[PDB]
Amino acid sequence: GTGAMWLTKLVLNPASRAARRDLANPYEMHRTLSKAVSRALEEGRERLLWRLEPARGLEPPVVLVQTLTEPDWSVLDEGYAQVFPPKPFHPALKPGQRLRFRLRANPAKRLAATGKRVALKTPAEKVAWLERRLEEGGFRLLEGERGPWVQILQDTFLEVRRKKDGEEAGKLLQVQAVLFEGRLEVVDPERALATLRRGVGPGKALGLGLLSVAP
RNA sequence: UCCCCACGCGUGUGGGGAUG
Repeated sequence: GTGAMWLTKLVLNPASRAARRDLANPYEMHRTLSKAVSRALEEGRERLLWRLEPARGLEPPVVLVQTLTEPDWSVLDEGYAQVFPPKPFHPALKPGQRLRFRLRANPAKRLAATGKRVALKTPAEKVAWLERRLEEGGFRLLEGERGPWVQILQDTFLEVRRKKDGEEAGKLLQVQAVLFEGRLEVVDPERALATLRRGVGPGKALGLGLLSVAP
């Protein structure tokens, strides 16, 4: 019960306009990153996930990219990013294992009244959403004295211009992006692996949903 | 929360959102 996927670390170059474009617009980032696994996506063998990492200093922006298939970063423009070699990742997941995690996700609900997806409003609801999704996904958010072992380090409403070739009007993608960090435990290694590989919650094409775990 | 899909228990649930 090991599992496999590929992780790539990209260190983006603020001097590059293409990098700045993608850092500011998760949908454009989606378009850039997709090229690295273009044929796998078309063959229906791929689920690309990524996260723009929180910066804690003046360091350059770091983007973590997970793919099910081996990525080809030769597609990146010269100067766009420094690319660390994609590396096969075999997550160690066994029942009861405690792990630190980071997840930028879209805690949302589809309103009965409007049929539309909207953001859950309060921190309590965002945390409950995470607890629910983690448990359904074979993990479990740790609960220590002082509450759930999670912190919400960022909570922002994204309004992102979206445009595909052949489309006359460019739509506006609007999604709430919540950055969670904390501690969880593995419950069911197989379901937990599927959750790492498939991602958690909406907006996966927009740099949300990548559950990253580590001892 | 702008669009699309799946659905028989949820604040409706889940999935999708390149070919510049």
